[PDB]
This record gives sequence, C-alpha cells and structure tokens, in this order.
Amino acid sequence: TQYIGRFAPSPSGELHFGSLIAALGSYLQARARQGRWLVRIEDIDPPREVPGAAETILRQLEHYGLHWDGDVLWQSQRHDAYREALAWLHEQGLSYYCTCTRARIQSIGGIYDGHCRVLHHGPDNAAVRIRQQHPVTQFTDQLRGIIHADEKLAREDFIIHRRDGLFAYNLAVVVDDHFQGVTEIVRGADLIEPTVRQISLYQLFGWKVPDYIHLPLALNALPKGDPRPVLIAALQFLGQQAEAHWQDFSVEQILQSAVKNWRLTAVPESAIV
Ligand SMILES: [Zn+2]
Repeated sequence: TQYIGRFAPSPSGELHFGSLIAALGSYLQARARQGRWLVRIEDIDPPREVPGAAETILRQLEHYGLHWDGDVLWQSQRHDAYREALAWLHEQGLSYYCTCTRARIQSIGGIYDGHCRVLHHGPDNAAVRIRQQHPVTQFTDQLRGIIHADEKLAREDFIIHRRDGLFAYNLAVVVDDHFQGVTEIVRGADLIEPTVRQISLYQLFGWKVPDYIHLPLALNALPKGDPRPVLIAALQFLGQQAEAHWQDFSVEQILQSAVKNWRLTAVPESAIV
C-alpha cells in the first residue's frame, strides 16, 4: 500500500523555524518514498487558538514550496468523529468517568491512581479516562531506534475527554491519523513521550499501528521575503546537502533535488539542537 505521511500544525501561532523543520522532514520522507503527504489543521479548540493563523500557515507552506495532496482536514470539523470514538470505547468497557479534582491528583504526585476505575460514576461533571489493559512502555523509532518511555506516565489511565469538555490530543491524533490512512508519522522530538500512550490507544481500537520518526527540535515567524536561504538552513539542520549557490535556483528546484538526495540516516539523533 502507498506510503501516507502528514504535517499537523496547531494554529496557536504561525510557522516558525522549528515547525518548518517538521513540515520539511515529513514532506521529504513522504516524497522520497513515492507517497502522499497530507496537511491537517489541529484547530480542535478554536476559542484558545488565533483567528487567521491556520490560513497563514497554509500560505507559508505554499511560499516554501511544500504542496500537499488532497484536501486539508480540519479538527474543528471532526468533533463528531471524536464523540463516536468515545462512545465506542465506553460501550466496549474501555473507558470510565472520573470525578476526581485537580487538587486530589496533585496531592498524590500528579499521576492518576485509577480511583474511579470500578466506581461506575456517570458522565455528570466528569472527565473520561481510558481503562488501560496492557500499557505500551517502549516503541521503535525509524531514526532513533528503540525508545524507553517514562513507565509511570506510560501506565496511567490517561484523560481522553477533559472535564471542561475539550477532546484530548492523544485521542484526536489517533482517530484522525487512522481516518486519513496515515502509515508513518514524522514529527518533532517534543512528541516522543506521548507516543506510547497513542500506540496503546491504537491497540485498544484494534487498529494498525503506524511507523514513527522523531526529528530533532530546533530551539531559539518565518520570513515573508525570499524563502530560499531559510530552506537551505533547514536542509542543513536535517543533515542534508545544502546548496551553496541557492540564488541560481528556484524553491521548487531546491526541493526536487532535496527529495532525490534525501537520506534519513543523515538526520541528527539529538532530541534538541
Ligand atoms: Zn477519579
């Protein structure tokens, strides 16, 4: 089956150099594998995001030559799907309602103890937690090798729907990547630790687990003007050939050659650069 990858930005700001790295690396790996590359706007909580940011992000991708396949998926148009997934989990004996306060959880060290797991509380003024069976605590990264996660965090009956009504990231990412047919997730190293919880969720749904690559995080908005020197800097960051005389080429030519020359093994394995 065809490779399917994606870039899934949060519209809490515009793209910066760090998010360009994630977009570019996901794009290059997808195109090198003769695959599809999709874009999903994570506008799951629009009251806490910035009007106009999603549109800015899509325009920036186009400016840097990173054109996606198909239609953009919007998480603001997917709450029906998340609700459906929650209903299935509850019906299948895989979730429960938790009425514990923030203060209680804080007092026991910040990781839930499964207090409400067999209390059979109703949905009224409650969070929804997953009822883990066999938590995943390690995974394979195609760049970094085998990763060992924080065991206490990995084994928690984690929140999948918040008491304030927000759908949890870990729920929505699995439901949407599955819906879009994603076969490999190429993203930043800041998402390493939640990976094992997401894999646990794929297993509870009975769904095929994708492959994972976590790129190094670039640490301290993209220029509106000439994108070429910024693209060259991003290619260098990712350990790729970085054309000296970029002034003689278009963005499109630079990307076409970067796809031809893409070497995953040359990407740095540091968590942060
Ligand atoms: Zn509870």
